[PDB]
Amino acid sequence: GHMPLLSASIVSAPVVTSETYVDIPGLYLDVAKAGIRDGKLQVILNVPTPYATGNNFPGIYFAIATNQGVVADGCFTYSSKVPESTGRMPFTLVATIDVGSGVTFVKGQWKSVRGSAMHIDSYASLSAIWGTAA
Amino acid sequence: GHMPLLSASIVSAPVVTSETYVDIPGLYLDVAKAGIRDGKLQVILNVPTPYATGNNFPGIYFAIATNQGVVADGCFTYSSKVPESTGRMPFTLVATIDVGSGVTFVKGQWKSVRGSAMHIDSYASLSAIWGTAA
Amino acid sequence: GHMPLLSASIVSAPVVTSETYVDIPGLYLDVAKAGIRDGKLQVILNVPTPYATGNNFPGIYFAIATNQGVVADGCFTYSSKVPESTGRMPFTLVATIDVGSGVTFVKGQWKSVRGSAMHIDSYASLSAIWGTAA
Ligand SMILES: CC(=O)N[C@H]1[C@H](O[C@@H]2[C@@H](O)[C@H](O)O[C@H](CO)[C@@H]2O)O[C@H](CO)[C@@H](O[C@@H]2O[C@H](CO)[C@H](O)[C@H](O)[C@H]2O[C@@H]2O[C@@H](C)[C@@H](O)[C@@H](O)[C@@H]2O)[C@@H]1O[C@@H]1O[C@@H](C)[C@@H](O)[C@@H](O)[C@@H]1O
Ligand SMILES: CC(=O)N[C@H]1[C@H](O[C@@H]2[C@@H](O)[C@H](O)O[C@H](CO)[C@@H]2O)O[C@H](CO)[C@@H](O[C@@H]2O[C@H](CO)[C@H](O)[C@H](O)[C@H]2O[C@@H]2O[C@@H](C)[C@@H](O)[C@@H](O)[C@@H]2O)[C@@H]1O[C@@H]1O[C@@H](C)[C@@H](O)[C@@H](O)[C@@H]1O
Ligand SMILES: CC(=O)N[C@H]1[C@H](O[C@@H]2[C@@H](O)[C@H](O)O[C@H](CO)[C@@H]2O)O[C@H](CO)[C@@H](O[C@@H]2O[C@H](CO)[C@H](O)[C@H](O)[C@H]2O[C@@H]2O[C@@H](C)[C@@H](O)[C@@H](O)[C@@H]2O)[C@@H]1O[C@@H]1O[C@@H](C)[C@@H](O)[C@@H](O)[C@@H]1O
Repeated sequence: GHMPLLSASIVSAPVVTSETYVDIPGLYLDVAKAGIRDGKLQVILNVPTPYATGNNFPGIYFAIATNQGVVADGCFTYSSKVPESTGRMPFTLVATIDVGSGVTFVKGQWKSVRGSAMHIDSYASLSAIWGTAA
Repeated sequence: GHMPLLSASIVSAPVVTSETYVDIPGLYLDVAKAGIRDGKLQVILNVPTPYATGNNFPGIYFAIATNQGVVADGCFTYSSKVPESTGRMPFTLVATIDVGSGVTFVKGQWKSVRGSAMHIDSYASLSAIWGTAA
Repeated sequence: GHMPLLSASIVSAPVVTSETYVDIPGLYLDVAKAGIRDGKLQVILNVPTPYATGNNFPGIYFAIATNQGVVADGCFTYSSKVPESTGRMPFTLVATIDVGSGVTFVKGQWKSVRGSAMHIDSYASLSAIWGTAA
């Protein structure tokens, strides 16, 4: 384990609405367990096939979070107030975290855009590659 | 070659329809040749500018596949049955594979959503970073 | 610094139009400074929440560029000539570069699709992982 790669994957999540970032169940990396105590992690949240349902330009915010909270966030939104059929909108988020700050874990989170119901019904991943500062 | 990075890129592919996952020609990493026999690979399939044509909510499924078959898959779809003009829908898929299972290669694949013709006419990549278990 | 991870992030950029690739201010990795003189870099440009405004199927081209120019590029475009409201269209681009060619830096760049104004008003990143040839 000189060069550890962390990964977690899901294929579904209970459909929820949330005004605040809530964990995506199963997208969680236990960093402490891996013996990562310092250095840097490049974390990728990959949700390649999500959709959102709602009545007001639906979408989903996603975030990468540690113990210390959200490090990076982003969203997709549809370009129609009520899309003919809510299409799949691939989403990727990349963030680099300093593990020494007190990071024990990394997780993926999501939140509604304008009261959207959030849908994962296929593969989604959270991955991390360990490195050093330059 | 202590820390090998694998990469393959294309700029086009013959436009095809397929009911089943078929290789995207040229998105192929010969892992065995690189002397990767165990450990983990973080594989990224990046198709940043695809489009699909069809008459029924067109889209494309994409997959990361090894010798042992599809490890991860996802899709984009338009939100209109027949879009005014089929726009570019960036797509990224990330998967982590155990090389020891008998992985000699990693490839990108695609399949039609609802009989869509699949279009790559610009840069697309398949990349991999080698690591260990934690 | 045996295994260096490079990263840069922004949360906004002045809104501009450009017929040619122009730097996205702040998405810049000083590679030379990190003492990377050879080997390979896997570079990810992550713009998870952009939008474009215009009157003719708006969109944005993005590129990864070194001192030696653009190594990889891609775009998103809307599927309507004038979208009801220009939605957020997550964009990721992945490229692997040979550092020995005279690479001192890596940057993210963008260009208008059909005279689109280019909008970043939230987190965007440029990341790189160092490896060797196989
Ligand atoms: C209630 C309903 O029928 N929804 C369908 C959807 O119906 C379309 C209408 O809403 C539209 O305005 O009129 C057209 C006329 O053609 C449609 O009848 O059709 C989509 C497919 O276009 C369908 O979703 C597919 O469902 C199948 C199983 O039947 C698959 O699981 C397939 O992957 C689904 O398509 C994807 O998911 C949807 C949300 C979009 O993102 C597509 O672009 C993807 O390809 C709708 O079906 C519903 O949603 C499904 C996920 C499922 O939960 C069904 O139980 C539900 O009816
Ligand atoms: C048959 C045709 O003319 N298709 C065009 C498309 O026409 C539009 C109509 O379908 C629409 O409903 O009405 C409007 C009125 O303005 C249009 O006339 O226009 C697009 C550009 O908007 C055009 O695609 C561009 O073609 C050029 C070369 O002319 C470039 O290669 C450019 O990158 C193309 O745009 C992209 O690709 C298309 C598919 C979309 O994803 C855009 O959002 C991208 O920016 C259509 O042209 C066709 O498709 C091209 C790929 C090419 O194969 C042409 O030979 C073909 O006419
Ligand atoms: C001028 C204007 O009002 N633009 C709004 C937009 O208005 C819609 C109309 O253009 C449409 O055709 O009719 C509907 C009727 O409901 C709307 O009134 O609404 C969007 C939200 O739907 C709004 O953008 C949001 O603005 C807030 C602050 O008020 C937030 O910053 C929010 O994140 C914005 O939404 C996102 O950004 C826009 C561009 C889209 O990508 C959405 O899908 C995202 O969720 C428009 O507001 C404008 O753009 C904002 C970025 C901001 O600069 C405002 O000052 C400007 O009015």
